[PDB]
Amino acid sequence: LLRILKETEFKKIKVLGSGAFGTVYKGLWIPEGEKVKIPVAIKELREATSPKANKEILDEAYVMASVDNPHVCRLLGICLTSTVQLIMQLMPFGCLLDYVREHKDNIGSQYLLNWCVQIAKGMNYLEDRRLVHRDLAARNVLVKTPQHVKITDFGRAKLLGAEEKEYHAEGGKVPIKWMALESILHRIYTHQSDVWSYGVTVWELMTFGSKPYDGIPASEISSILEKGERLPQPPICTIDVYMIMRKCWMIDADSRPKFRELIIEFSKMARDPQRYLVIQGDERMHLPSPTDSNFYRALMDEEDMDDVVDAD
Ligand SMILES: CC(C)c1cnc(N2CC(CS(C)(=O)=O)C2)c2cnc(Nc3ccnc(N4CC[C@@H](O)[C@@](C)(F)C4)n3)cc12
Repeated sequence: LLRILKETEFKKIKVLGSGAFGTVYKGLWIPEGEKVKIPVAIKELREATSPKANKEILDEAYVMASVDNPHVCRLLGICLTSTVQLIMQLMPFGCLLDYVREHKDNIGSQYLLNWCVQIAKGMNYLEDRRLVHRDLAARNVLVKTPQHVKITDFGRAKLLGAEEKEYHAEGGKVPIKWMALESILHRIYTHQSDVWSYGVTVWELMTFGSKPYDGIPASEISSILEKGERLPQPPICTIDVYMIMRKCWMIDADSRPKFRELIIEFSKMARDPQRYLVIQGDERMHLPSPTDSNFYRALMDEEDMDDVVDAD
């Protein structure tokens, strides 16, 4: 399932991102001289020689290769040299968090609630595969087209044994502001801690990209959760939507909704989106259609491919 490829059959055209994760490139698969040039995303390990960093990207690659679903990102391939490179699908509109921030004045209720369904469907798929993501957040949801998003970033994902309910984590830097209380306090992750993370993710979307608990330092979060403080109701949210969010943040993990329930409830809501999200000018808001998206690709591909001509 892990397809080990030759690095030399890949051309890096653009740096799409660089950070803790390393570097992500827009790249071309060119296996036969000039005949086929297929766009991929390439994530490259920076700390080539780090035993820990090598463990993290090889665990990521292992989990990401095991997943076949329309709302999750699969690993196409891996290159092993002095470093590791994950070959992944190019997602032309990048991550959903940057997207909702950049396109807020054109995002309608129908797109917001569809994303909620799509992320729940994907999380439900991962649950059925016995995967606890442990890092669900709007930054870890990528946009193939405005109408089609996929969960990614399996760097923290853990595969549970059959009928095993929880994963007990060691020490490490953890995304406190997206974690269930039991995860913060006791390092316990389940499908239900993923449901807490999903609640924060919906909250990120409904606020067009607000940072959770803005200003409050991570160290104060377990304390505010214990006092019953949760993320505020986003202005566009009717109480029915904010109630699903609040249910995802109940102290008792088993009282939190199930991804399969969240699919049924967000789906219901997406059939009458303007009843459940109140957005000004919702009726006259437009985003690139799937065909307009294929165009945008072709436009950007053209200018990128022209920059490879006035270079190399
Ligand atoms: C930084 C990542 C999330 C990223 C950013 N921007 C992209 N763009 C494509 C567009 C320019 S274009 C194509 O129109 O010329 C801006 C990204 C495109 N595709 C991806 N692909 C994937 C596919 C699957 N998984 C990941 N990951 C998961 C692991 C993380 O560490 C990650 C940062 F590598 C993203 N990335 C990412 C784009």
